[PDB]
Amino acid sequence: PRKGPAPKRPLVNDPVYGSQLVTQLVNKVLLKGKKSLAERIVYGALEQARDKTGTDPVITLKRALDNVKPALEVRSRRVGGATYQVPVEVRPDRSTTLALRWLVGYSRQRREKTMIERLANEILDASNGLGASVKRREDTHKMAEANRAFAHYRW
Amino acid sequence: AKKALVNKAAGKPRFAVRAYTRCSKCGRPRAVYRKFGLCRICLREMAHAGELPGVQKSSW
Amino acid sequence: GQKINPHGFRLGITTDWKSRWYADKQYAEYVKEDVAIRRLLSSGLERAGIADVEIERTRDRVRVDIHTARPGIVIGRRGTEADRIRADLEKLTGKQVQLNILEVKNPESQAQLVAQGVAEQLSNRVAFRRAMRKAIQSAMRQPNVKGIRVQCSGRLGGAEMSRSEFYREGRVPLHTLRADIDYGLYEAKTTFGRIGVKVWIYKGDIV
Amino acid sequence: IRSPHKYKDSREHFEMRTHKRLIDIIDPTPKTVDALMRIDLPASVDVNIQ
RNA sequence: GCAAGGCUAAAACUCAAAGGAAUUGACGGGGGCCCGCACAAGCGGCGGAGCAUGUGGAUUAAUUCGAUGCAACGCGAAGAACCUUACCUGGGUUUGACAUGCACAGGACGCGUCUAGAGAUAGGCGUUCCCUUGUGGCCUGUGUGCAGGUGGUGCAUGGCUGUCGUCAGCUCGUGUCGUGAGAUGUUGGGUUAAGUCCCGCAACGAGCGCAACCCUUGUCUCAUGUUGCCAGCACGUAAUGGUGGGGACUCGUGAGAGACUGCCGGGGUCAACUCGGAGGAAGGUGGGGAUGACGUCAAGUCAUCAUGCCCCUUAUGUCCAGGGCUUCACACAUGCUACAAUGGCCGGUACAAAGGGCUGCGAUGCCGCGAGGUUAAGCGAAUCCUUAAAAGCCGGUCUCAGUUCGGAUCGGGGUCUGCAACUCGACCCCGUGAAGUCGGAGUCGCUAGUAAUCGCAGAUCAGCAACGCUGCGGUGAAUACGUUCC
Ligand SMILES: [Mg+2]
Ligand SMILES: [Mg+2]
Ligand SMILES: [Mg+2]
Ligand SMILES: [Mg+2]
Ligand SMILES: [Mg+2]
Ligand SMILES: [Mg+2]
Ligand SMILES: [Mg+2]
Ligand SMILES: [Mg+2]
Ligand SMILES: [Mg+2]
Ligand SMILES: [Mg+2]
Ligand SMILES: [Mg+2]
Ligand SMILES: [Mg+2]
Ligand SMILES: [Mg+2]
Ligand SMILES: [Mg+2]
Ligand SMILES: [Mg+2]
Ligand SMILES: [Mg+2]
Ligand SMILES: [Mg+2]
Ligand SMILES: [Mg+2]
Ligand SMILES: [Mg+2]
Ligand SMILES: [Mg+2]
Ligand SMILES: [Mg+2]
Ligand SMILES: [Mg+2]
Ligand SMILES: [Mg+2]
Ligand SMILES: [Mg+2]
Ligand SMILES: [Mg+2]
Ligand SMILES: [Mg+2]
Ligand SMILES: [Zn+2]
Repeated sequence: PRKGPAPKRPLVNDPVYGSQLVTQLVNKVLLKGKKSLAERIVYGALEQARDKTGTDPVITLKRALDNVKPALEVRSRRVGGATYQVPVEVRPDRSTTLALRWLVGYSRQRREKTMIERLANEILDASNGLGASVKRREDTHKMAEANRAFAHYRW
Repeated sequence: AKKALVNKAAGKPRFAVRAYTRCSKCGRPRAVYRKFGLCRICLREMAHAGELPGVQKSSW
Repeated sequence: GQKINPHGFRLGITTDWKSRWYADKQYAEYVKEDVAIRRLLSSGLERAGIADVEIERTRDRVRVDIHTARPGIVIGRRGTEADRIRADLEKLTGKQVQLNILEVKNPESQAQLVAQGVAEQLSNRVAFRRAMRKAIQSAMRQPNVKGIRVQCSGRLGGAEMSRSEFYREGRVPLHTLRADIDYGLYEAKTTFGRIGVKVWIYKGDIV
Repeated sequence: IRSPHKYKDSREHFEMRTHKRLIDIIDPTPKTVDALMRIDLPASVDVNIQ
């Protein structure tokens, strides 16, 4: 806005898994106001995550996010008759947002049948550094680390 | 409207489904309410004028 | 145009309804003769200067309070027009009618009497700026008046192209709900068509 | 619609309220039931005696 | 003068101007500052499919007229089978469907039959009240003025409306400055959502706008107790607050209390005001509505009405029957349902709000697969009906396929409304099972109870092309660094 920053909304702790990271995942899965539907998908995929490791699922979730959080994004800027990308530093609570969007997004177009086994397989493949969500992490990094020459115009 | 059509709608037509309503002030064939007998236009001046009781502008 | 009616915007807050009845089923019945009484009075008694017409109806008994600036004219020679129009007001509704032609205390602090008096002068080939300043200066002489606006629009002296002119004295706060703003509209019957005369009178806030 | 022609998106809202009250269950004494209906109510008040 | 060219220097002809300084505005790919879903950051779309609806063009006997960048295009139209209807073909009519005034002659009218598609024409009949005793009303005849016209001009107009823009502006009185148009006030310093306010000054005041006053929602107090509520009494059958009854709780609706930078801390000329607290249902405009200054666009409307001119009067008036307004090589626009598994289908079960009801709402029972039929209780309604909300939840099945996705088109059989459903109504049953696998260049809305999604109601209305429009509640997000760019 013209008049400075807006207050951001607090997320209440998730009752089944006592963490605000789970309730920040259910709002990315949420479509059309189906929040009790969106929580059955997230809870159901996290129960399937411990059925393939035995480990606690939110520890697997935080290992899955740490492999897909970007550190450098590649925002665009025009100067004269040419454009380029400036590598800028991702503030941390944007990197939480931008990584939860990649896990939900790249697993909606994944090859399984239901959304529970699509979301759970993307979490397990990201907590090992294998999935397509991990692939966009280094594609975001290789794009931004190919443009260090333009890191001197940071607004 | 045309003055023949205002008198025709007042009388008793053949084939009673053939009847309809007009505005009691200007004789307009469309947008006539049944509670008032008036069109959308003649309702709007008469409500601002306070000439029909109970009706005023609503805000909520 | 752009400005709302000043009477409907303050209806139920400052000003008050003109028709005073109740009708759960006979509503369009009552409206259809409400718009027939007001045609008969406005076309035939225009020399008297009708301020307004109030119609309250109590179970087959309709009472008509008609206000005027000149109460002695419509009665005439001891009821030669008063009970005449009362006879045509019973041939209209088919019901016994109480009729009251009352008074206007000051017919210069009264819009719809100020606006009718200007358009009567506009139908006399009077210069329109001369007719508008007489109505304003006679209204600010009234005690409880804090403002008046008079607007005339039309062809304004037989000119080819139509235009609009207004004068004002005092203050006319049209956006104020607590204000007591009187309002009148009348239509001059000139030889070049029609000229609309509008009068806004401000008479203090609220009592 | 406000306009007399072609302006659909400009509108008015008129209402019509109706107030109801006094469901009183008084004693039908024959002295009272005369004086129940002697008073002149205003023109804007309806009454039923049921 | 080597040349390029320099110097001296006319006229015919043509125009009624060409100029100079300053003024107010508008504009700039000038400058400063500032705002807005303007961009960014996000979320869901549109442009592709099928259908619905409006429009262009075409067609037609007619496809009535109006709207045409934003600000025309699910607009006038809050309901085109007849009616509506203004259009076309054909059949009638002509002081007329309607109003009065003047002149000669006396019941209008009503029911019923026949003819005709109807309009009307006729065989009939009932018939003059009123003092048609003069005098009243009325009637057609007969004319006369006239009536009538959705015929023209919105660029003669009133009225009403859009729009820039709900942007923060637009002006005036007196004084002063300038020959003058004009200027000042309204500039400058801050500050505000704001020409909001403070401080300065040849300005001092004032008005219309802004804010406030009104409605709605958010908390509480007092009054209130039915048709609404059920804490504790008694009945509870049938568990249907059903009953006696209770004034506690909600609710209904009257009257009021409450929010003002009022209090605290820091900053600021001690000012305006700003940042952060405390208390409170709520905190700096608490949320939303109502509200459109001076004017712009020769904007829209002569088809709501009104009106000045102009035209028609055996017709451009008016009645009626059929037809059209619904056509279809195409093009655009606004929507709906989709392309499925965050889904389809089947069984079970939970929670709303605001509305409507007498030419009605139809509970219950009964018949039908079903739309519906029938019977009839209760109810002009906080009472009865509308009224089962749908998403949601739990269980089962399908298993990624042009399919148990989609539901167009077509075949058959029906119901209801209405004089009448062919042109051209909606709904139901059975059969049929098209395109469509997420949409090119492009483009739209949205900053919070919003977006997205889910139902319900109303107006107009016999029925309805209702997927529209105006409302109502359910579930309920993601983002906003920022001001460089559009
Ligand atoms: Mg009809
Ligand atoms: Mg110059
Ligand atoms: Mg500029
Ligand atoms: Mg906004
Ligand atoms: Mg964007
Ligand atoms: Mg399409
Ligand atoms: Mg057209
Ligand atoms: Mg629209
Ligand atoms: Mg038709
Ligand atoms: Mg115009
Ligand atoms: Mg200014
Ligand atoms: Mg100035
Ligand atoms: Mg001010
Ligand atoms: Mg205001
Ligand atoms: Mg024009
Ligand atoms: Mg036009
Ligand atoms: Mg005309
Ligand atoms: Mg016809
Ligand atoms: Mg059409
Ligand atoms: Mg299916
Ligand atoms: Mg079900
Ligand atoms: Mg059955
Ligand atoms: Mg299920
Ligand atoms: Mg195909
Ligand atoms: Mg598929
Ligand atoms: Mg209907
Ligand atoms: Zn009307």
